[PDB]
Amino acid sequence: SAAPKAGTATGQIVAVIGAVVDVQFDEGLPPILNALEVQGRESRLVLEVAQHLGESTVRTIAMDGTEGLVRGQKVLDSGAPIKIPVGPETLGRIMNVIGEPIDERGPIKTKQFAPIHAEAPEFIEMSVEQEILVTGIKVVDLLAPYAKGGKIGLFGGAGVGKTVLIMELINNVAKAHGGYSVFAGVGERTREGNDLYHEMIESGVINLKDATSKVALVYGQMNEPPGARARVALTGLTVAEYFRDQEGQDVLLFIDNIFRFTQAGSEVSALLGRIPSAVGYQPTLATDMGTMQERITTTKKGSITSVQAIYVPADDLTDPAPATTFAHLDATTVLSRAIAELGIYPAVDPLDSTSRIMDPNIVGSEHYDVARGVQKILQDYKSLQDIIAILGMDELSEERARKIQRFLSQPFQVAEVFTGHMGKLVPLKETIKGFQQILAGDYDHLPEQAFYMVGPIEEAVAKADKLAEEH
Amino acid sequence: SAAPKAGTATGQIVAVIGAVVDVQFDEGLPPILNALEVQGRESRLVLEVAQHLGESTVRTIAMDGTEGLVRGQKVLDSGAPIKIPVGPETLGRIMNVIGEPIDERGPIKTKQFAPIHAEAPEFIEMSVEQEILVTGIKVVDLLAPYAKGGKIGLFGGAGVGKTVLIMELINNVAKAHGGYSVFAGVGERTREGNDLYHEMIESGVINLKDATSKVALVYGQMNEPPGARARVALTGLTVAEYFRDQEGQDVLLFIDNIFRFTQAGSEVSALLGRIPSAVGYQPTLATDMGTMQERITTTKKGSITSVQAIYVPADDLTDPAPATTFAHLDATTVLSRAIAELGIYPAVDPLDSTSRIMDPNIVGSEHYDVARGVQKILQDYKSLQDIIAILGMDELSEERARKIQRFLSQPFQVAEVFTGHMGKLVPLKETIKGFQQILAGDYDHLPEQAFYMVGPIEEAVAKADKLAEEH
Amino acid sequence: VDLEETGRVLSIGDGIARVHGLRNVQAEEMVEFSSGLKGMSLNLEPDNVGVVVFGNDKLIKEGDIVKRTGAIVDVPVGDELLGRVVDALGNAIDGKGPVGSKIRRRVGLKAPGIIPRISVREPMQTGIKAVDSLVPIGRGQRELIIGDRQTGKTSIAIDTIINQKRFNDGTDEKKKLYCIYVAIGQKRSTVAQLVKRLTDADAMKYTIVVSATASDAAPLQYLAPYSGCSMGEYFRDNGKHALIIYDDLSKQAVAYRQMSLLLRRPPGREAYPGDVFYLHSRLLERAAKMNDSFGGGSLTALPVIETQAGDVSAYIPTNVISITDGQIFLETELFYKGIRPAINVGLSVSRVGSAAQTRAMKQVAGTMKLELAQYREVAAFAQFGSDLDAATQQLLSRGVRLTELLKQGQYSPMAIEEQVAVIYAGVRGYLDKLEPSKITKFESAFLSHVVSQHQSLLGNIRSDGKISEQSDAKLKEIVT
Ligand SMILES: Nc1ncnc2c1ncn2[C@@H]1O[C@H](COP(=O)(O)OP(=O)(O)OP(=O)(O)O)[C@@H](O)[C@H]1O
Ligand SMILES: Nc1ncnc2c1ncn2[C@@H]1O[C@H](COP(=O)(O)OP(=O)(O)O)[C@@H](O)[C@H]1O
Ligand SMILES: Nc1ncnc2c1ncn2[C@@H]1O[C@H](COP(=O)(O)OP(=O)(O)O)[C@@H](O)[C@H]1O
Ligand code: VO4
Ligand SMILES: [Mg+2]
Ligand SMILES: [Mg+2]
Ligand SMILES: [Mg+2]
Repeated sequence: SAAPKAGTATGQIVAVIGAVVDVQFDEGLPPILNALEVQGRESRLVLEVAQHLGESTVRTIAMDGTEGLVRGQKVLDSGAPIKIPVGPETLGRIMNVIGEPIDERGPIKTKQFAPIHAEAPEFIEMSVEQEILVTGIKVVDLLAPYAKGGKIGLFGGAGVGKTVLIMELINNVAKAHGGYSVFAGVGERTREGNDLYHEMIESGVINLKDATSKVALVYGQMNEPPGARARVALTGLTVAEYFRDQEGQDVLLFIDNIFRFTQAGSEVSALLGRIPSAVGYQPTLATDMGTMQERITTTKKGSITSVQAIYVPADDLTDPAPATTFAHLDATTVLSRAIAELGIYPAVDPLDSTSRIMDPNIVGSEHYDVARGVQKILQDYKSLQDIIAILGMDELSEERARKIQRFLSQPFQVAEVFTGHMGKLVPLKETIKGFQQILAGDYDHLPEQAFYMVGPIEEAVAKADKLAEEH
Repeated sequence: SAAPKAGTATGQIVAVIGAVVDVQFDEGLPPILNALEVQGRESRLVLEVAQHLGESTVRTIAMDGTEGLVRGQKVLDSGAPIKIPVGPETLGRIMNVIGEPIDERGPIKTKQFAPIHAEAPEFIEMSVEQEILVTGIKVVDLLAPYAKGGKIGLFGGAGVGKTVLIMELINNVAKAHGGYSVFAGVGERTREGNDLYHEMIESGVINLKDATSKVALVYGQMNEPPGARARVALTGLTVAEYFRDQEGQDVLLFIDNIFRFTQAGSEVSALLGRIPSAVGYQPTLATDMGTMQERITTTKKGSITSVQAIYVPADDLTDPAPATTFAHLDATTVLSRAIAELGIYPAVDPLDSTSRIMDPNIVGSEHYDVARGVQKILQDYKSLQDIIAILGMDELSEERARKIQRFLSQPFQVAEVFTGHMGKLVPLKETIKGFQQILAGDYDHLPEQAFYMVGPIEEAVAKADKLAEEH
Repeated sequence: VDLEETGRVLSIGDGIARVHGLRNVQAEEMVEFSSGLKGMSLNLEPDNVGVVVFGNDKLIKEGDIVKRTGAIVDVPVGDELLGRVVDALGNAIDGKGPVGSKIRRRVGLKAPGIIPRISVREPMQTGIKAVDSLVPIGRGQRELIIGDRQTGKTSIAIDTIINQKRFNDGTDEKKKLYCIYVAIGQKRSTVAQLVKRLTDADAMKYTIVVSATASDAAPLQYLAPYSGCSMGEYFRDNGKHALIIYDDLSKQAVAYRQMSLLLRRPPGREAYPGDVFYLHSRLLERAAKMNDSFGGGSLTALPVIETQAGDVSAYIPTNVISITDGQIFLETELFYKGIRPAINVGLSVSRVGSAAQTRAMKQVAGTMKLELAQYREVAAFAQFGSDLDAATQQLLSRGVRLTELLKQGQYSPMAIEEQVAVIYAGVRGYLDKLEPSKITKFESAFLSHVVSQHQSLLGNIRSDGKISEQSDAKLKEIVT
């Protein structure tokens, strides 16, 4: 409802230090998580309350710049958290971390708005039903399978193929998707958000005319404070929520880096009056990543098939950032930097790319076996490649892999801007015959890299011609 | 004597935070190290005073749980440190960190009790006499010799053979020992303490009937607070002390991990008002390990041949824990984790197992030479095993070791619960002829692992038959 | 009105209520806020108490009155709770209604001791061949199952628990086992995955499951294990036995430091509050063996741990392996290789010794695990032999073929007498020579072949309880 007590819901700013504004109310202390309105402004400045310091003083986290703020400025108490307008009337538009319209097309007329802080779905709300969903990608679809409501997680070590992949999943999946879609861009480039906008126009997805728009774009990025990157992920989630629940539909949600939800704390923690931790971080990262990701799920009212992305600071999976996250993603894909040298793209690795949907019941007995067999050969392969033989192969022991490694290196669509290679895909269709051959030995002999930047076995001989070797 | 001033030796608890209870007395401040009695209890809660904070307030370290304690509870001043009953009347019984009986056999009737904090023996009390003492073990007895009053130190990296060994030293040494024995179990499992109890019954050592008991068991372990693991080592030492001094006898003392005496501080330091150090630790670990270990020694009144154990946190000898300790132990034995793979047991390593009793005068000119020669061959062996030849042996340069490595891998008694292998031992007896041969070349040729899980050269040919190779 | 028995919040934030008043609060007695919420008093100080709040802050705020619940943090327990799922404070969540219990139990109990305990005997069947046979788990002990992401820790424990089936409705009461599954951190969907799945095998009918799933504020993910410990302690103190699984103590480690740092308790190693030991010593030390003279009851605990790329010696793991007796290491490094469970020998033990493994395994398994203790060298050499000890190949032929018998894997457990069936056949090298590959069909068919005609041979382990001179021959005839 948003209505304070019969006593002043106005406080006066008593302290400003970058992203932290301390405020002091006399007749009506505003709860933690409440959205506050800074008066005397030339724009909209909301400070999210964070602590109740005592001496009748709160502690807020700035949602935008704290420039020019002055020790005494009036701050208003809305009486409810940051609430953004939720509804179909937000589709095709671009919102920011507060619900303000940033695609410039004027007011977002909506029936209601929902708080960005909502109780996560309870135990007796969850759903065990794991119905499959195909992407037609090598490692990504086959190896570590995906699923309805299942969370995807792309672990990239900074420029290894995390965001390229997502645009791609948009390609095969988003467009052809029935039901609505969302894209919360948290942290990452504004450049991309722009293009992504116009590309979504070029391909109708976002149509500025009719009302045939299916995606909703929530943004809050890099040129902004951490209080903002802290919650843009929430907002673009509060969106997808409303669609699944109050409008019973199976939504999709695209978070471009969801751990920016944590760079955030890593930028506000200590400056909040907290004692550091792992790497400096925060004694909250666990509950943080937790409380948030436990919303982007399915339920007895609807499903949210989501796709996230998680960055690898200093290339260290040993960071409690990519790490802690793992326990949430219903399929792993740790793209390796030592893999991009090899060109292998996507850089998904034949080890750290798990799934809680890879059993013979849903993926295949045939499929999940050669998968075991592909990583098997691959494991002793990782050793042999250096161990025993010492780099140079040949040696002895003829007792395929280099082949399969080229198989799952599908260069696909979103990578056209590099070498004309296009949409290498197709939904399982002819994986059969093909990949199995490699492993048992069949058809396996074609002069090494002669089968490199392509996938289907049919192009072993449809290239042997391209590069021939005989007389 | 334990009697306070003509002014209240009662303070009232003013602060509780886990293991640290701050107390405030008005008419009689209790010195540091004094044992305090918490009133209002349903048991016995003693808080050892640690600092004199001022404002007439002390600072204690809890000897057991601080559960239910209340801000105002009366705390009594005993007027003397934690004192445990010392005497022959403690033999065959089990005490805890305060002297309370925990083997359940009722009151420990004794003539007196000694404070657990006593001035270490002075310079003009020490004794240079280093009379040898045989264990009949490979590396342990031969390589890094032991001695009367000498300290033994077993450095294990968490489950590598530190405690197994000690039960063993009990086997050959404790039983056959004339004079009394002690066993302070600090930190480690309660499971073991139990078995160790009943095993000491099965084998009479502890007899519940007559009065033919020689060992004394002091315990304070894992399920307890650090104030307790901090001092159980002290108590089980205050015991061995009384026997050596006031009862002139050469005692033995078995500490199952003596650096738990430091996990302790590592759990109470910072929470005491101190600034951290190496790994976080404490600016006292040196004096700590010091002040304590400088009691377990010999003197002009009696000797204490002790056996300790020191844990290797995170497998890092680089920890100032196993490290700092070294300077105290009269023989080293750093069991390696990369050695247990190799099965080599004990995992004592051919490098880091020193001794300040390994000179030709006491060990042997013949013995200490081939020891130099065993580790010699071993050093360039450690290199060759990888360096030059690159793993695979054979190569060139025929210019024994693998043999000797199997020699000192005596599987002995305490390791029966694994593969029936039994008490491989015998006091030097036939080391002669045997080990020397290996090194000079003699008798050295038997098909490698054909002489693995055994020691005596006599079993090279008494096994060649077991596994034969010819035609 | 009196700060004697109540108090107004001075501050709050990040779930550390610096409450005023509460002069009479005990040091740990959980308390009550105005928004009707629990929190227990952890830092009793001169001018404040610093309570740790169970659940999100929002409603907690400067002035909220706090009340006393003069009772150290205690949780519900009894038989009623059997067959249900609750949070980690007692209250149910599986929507199955209430379980109004009438026998509470505190969580700050001190482990028994030397005298109450006796000796780990009367093993407990995981049903996992590779496990039991190789690594036998005895009852009343703590077996650590470390292992990286995606490696099987929850399945194995889930099989180990599914194995008590036939027991929880048959004869020998003492030959039973109740189960307490603790979920710490996990997505509350992964938990519903198990509750439903365990319900499929009816397994939930004799199990208690508790959840501290992500949303839940750090204290809950903390207090949870100490809540499950108490669950089973009901049995370990009433003759009855139990199996508790602390799924991810590691994640509880991630979740403990949080709470302490916010009370301003100086951090030490990787923020870990120093008493990161007393964190996991205190707990495990509570699953013990009970002597007749005390009850005969038991509680076995398998603490789950997260292996960081393969390191088993990290702070917390050391902290945990340095306690527990017996640690089953699960390596992601292997798995896909087919080598599942994927147990590394040389860095994993049973510790308690052969006492767990009954005479049966003491007959067959006696060679299995240490044949592979040094074989980790030869199986790490053979790949390049040629001219050595010609016939050293036997100790080698014996790792491969067997390995394919050593790879249990399925949502189904093969009872002790079936486990005495297939593996034995190998230890006693008869299948041997034959190139592996099809071995998988032996272990599969040998049973459909056994429960179809050989219904007496298994019966000689429920009579003699070991391998017969007789059935040695009998088996030796169907194998040959
Ligand atoms: N015997 C088996 N053989 C091959 N795969 C199995 C077997 N049993 C279970 N699985 C599959 O193996 C994985 C088992 O481990 P699981 O992921 O449940 O636990 P974990 O890796 O220890 O911890 P986490 O749930 O966090 O990943 C599951 O993904 C499951 O579908
Ligand atoms: N599918 C692909 N094929 C070939 N190269 C790729 C592919 N995806 C990414 N790359 C290479 O890696 C760089 C970083 O990838 P990107 O997907 O933009 O990761 P992120 O945006 O998550 O950092 C690109 O500039 C390109 O050179
Ligand atoms: N003498 C020995 N022979 C063979 N294995 C041993 C021996 N001593 C210990 N081990 C192995 O190492 C493990 C850990 O050893 P343990 O002595 O209990 O060390 P600690 O108790 O000091 O951690 C045992 O479970 C066993 O597998
Ligand atoms: O197993 V020990 O952690 O006590 O080295
Ligand atoms: Mg990016
Ligand atoms: Mg030990
Ligand atoms: Mg799990």
